[PDB]
Amino acid sequence: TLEPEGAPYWTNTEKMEKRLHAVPAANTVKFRCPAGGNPMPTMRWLKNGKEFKQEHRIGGYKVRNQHWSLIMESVVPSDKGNYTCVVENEYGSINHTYHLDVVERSPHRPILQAGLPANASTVVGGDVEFVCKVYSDAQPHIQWIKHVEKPYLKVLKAAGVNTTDKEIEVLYIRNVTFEDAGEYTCLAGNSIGISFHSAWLTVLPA
Amino acid sequence: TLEPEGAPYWTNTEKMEKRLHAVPAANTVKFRCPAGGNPMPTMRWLKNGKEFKQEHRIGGYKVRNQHWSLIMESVVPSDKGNYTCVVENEYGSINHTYHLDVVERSPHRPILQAGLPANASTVVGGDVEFVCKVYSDAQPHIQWIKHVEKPYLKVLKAAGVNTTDKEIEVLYIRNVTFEDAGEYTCLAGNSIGISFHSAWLTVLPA
Amino acid sequence: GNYKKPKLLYCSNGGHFLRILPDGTVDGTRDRSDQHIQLQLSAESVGEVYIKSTETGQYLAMDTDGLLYGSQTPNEECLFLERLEENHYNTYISKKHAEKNWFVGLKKNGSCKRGPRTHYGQKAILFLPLPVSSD
Amino acid sequence: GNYKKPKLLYCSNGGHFLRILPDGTVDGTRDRSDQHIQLQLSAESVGEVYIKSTETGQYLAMDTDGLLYGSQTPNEECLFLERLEENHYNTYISKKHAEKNWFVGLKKNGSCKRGPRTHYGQKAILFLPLPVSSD
Repeated sequence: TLEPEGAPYWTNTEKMEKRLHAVPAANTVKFRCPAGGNPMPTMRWLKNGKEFKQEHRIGGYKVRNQHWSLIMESVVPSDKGNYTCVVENEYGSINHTYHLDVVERSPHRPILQAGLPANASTVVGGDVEFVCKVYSDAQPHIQWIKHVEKPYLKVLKAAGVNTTDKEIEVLYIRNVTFEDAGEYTCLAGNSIGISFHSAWLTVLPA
Repeated sequence: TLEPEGAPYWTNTEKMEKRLHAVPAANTVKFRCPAGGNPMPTMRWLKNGKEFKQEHRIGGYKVRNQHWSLIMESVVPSDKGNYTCVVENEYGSINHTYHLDVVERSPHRPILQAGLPANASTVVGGDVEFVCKVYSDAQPHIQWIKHVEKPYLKVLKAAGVNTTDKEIEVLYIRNVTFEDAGEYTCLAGNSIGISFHSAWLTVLPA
Repeated sequence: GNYKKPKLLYCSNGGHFLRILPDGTVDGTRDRSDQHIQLQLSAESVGEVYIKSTETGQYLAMDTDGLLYGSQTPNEECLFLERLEENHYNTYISKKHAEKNWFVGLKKNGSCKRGPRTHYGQKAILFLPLPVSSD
Repeated sequence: GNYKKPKLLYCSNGGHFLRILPDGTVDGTRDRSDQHIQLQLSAESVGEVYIKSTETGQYLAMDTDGLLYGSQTPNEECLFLERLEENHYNTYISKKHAEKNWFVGLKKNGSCKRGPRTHYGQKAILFLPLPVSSD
């Protein structure tokens, strides 16, 4: 039966320990602050410490101060931030803050930086370099190949379990020979697809 | 106080008249079938008339037979279909079916069909045609232009309030003259951007 | 849904299709077989569309009090700014009263929203283009 | 989040970061400042990754009973099939036991899920790559 008057309190802490809410864009998000107290506590939401009105985002949001929750659907990058529930009655005010992280994913084949690797020229005996810079969400597997002996391709360098970023990014060719002239390619593959960029090595005499 | 035994019934019909749920992909969906009855009715969900298990979709789903609802987050095309809630106790079984429509949107500039318009050749005095086929989510504005008098562009035909698809899709040039030789372009713009494809008209003598 | 064919405008709010009735009034229905919900959109310029009912030839329009009506001719009150929010819903803002943000909107009851009473924080202004049938 | 830098693996289930503790056990923590949650992924071939802890050099591995442990060397039990579901979450399937669908998973309590007890219909197997800090 009826229980005594007092400042508000959390009735369910188990649906509230998940402080960081990280979801992909367009997903719905629900923050809970299940409260108790008598008189019946009032609930209020702040977005990055400020009054959070309905018109502050497109589509608004649904507040169920029956469920002590805030629901925002179709989450987008402009919603990222801290959400604070301020719950109070005449004897006190408690509160909690969630962190909303909206992630944007790019399910694509690896994107090689425009123009790399670049063609190179050298006198026989000189040194050259080839650079490859890759952008990828899925973990990519990168390697350097040579279109040769004319059967096709020769693997010059490849990424493995513990090879550094620095190592595979630059392909060094020391003491260039005429045999070293030809096409160099940076090959990058992920679970979505493969991309490659070629560079020609011009070897000159002198 | 306590009320009598009987077959189940809907306690709230207002949160259930929305039969068609059409949402973009990745949004969460919640279907309600708020029931009443005594004994406490049991609730069950079918997907396109079949038993709907948790492993039937990635991420599963949350059933709250406290709320008499089914919640599926991150909706994808494989979820499209009819969802039926079968609610029952010993004296009866009621039911409702929602329709889930998952929409995929393409916020892009207009995509012109590959190779159209196509170049054309004709003897002076003959007739030619130029075709343009457009793909666009946002409503596009399409028009046919000519790169001329060398100031640049001349509008040959343009879409308006009530012009048919047929009309703007094909540009007819009758009685070709040498002046008519030159570059023809189909221009399409939407609120995301503009795209264009060109065709050259070769006019010959005879 | 390519732009070409006639389409349905499904309001997120109550799940209603935008309807232009034979007597010129605008509302929303859940009935997908209703013949007054098939709309052909067209454009004179980038991002601005006319929304016309294939059944009765009337265009959607918004009067100076923010009231939606079906018009017999495409006038300045028939021009809506079409925005695609990546949120993947479309919004239609009266071009005549764009300064005041008057949105095409449908309440949960299927009755029209008036310009003045709409704003960005509502589900009433969120529409989703749907094909006439099966999808 | 480009692949290069070390990252956090955030489980959808309880909001925990995948953690490889110094004694070789695997669990999940909500503490973002914990030094055992920074993971460097690498690959020997398309779609198959090694997941290594920068703090203690151990690799994630799954034993024949579907148990997650931190291994000191990258062996066949350290190879996970990385799938990106357009649903925009990643899943990691043991390559050794791919036939049986054994997923890397974290329960709502932050303790590891065992291969056998996982399946596609769970939030426990859904991970989201997050940067070490601010995002």
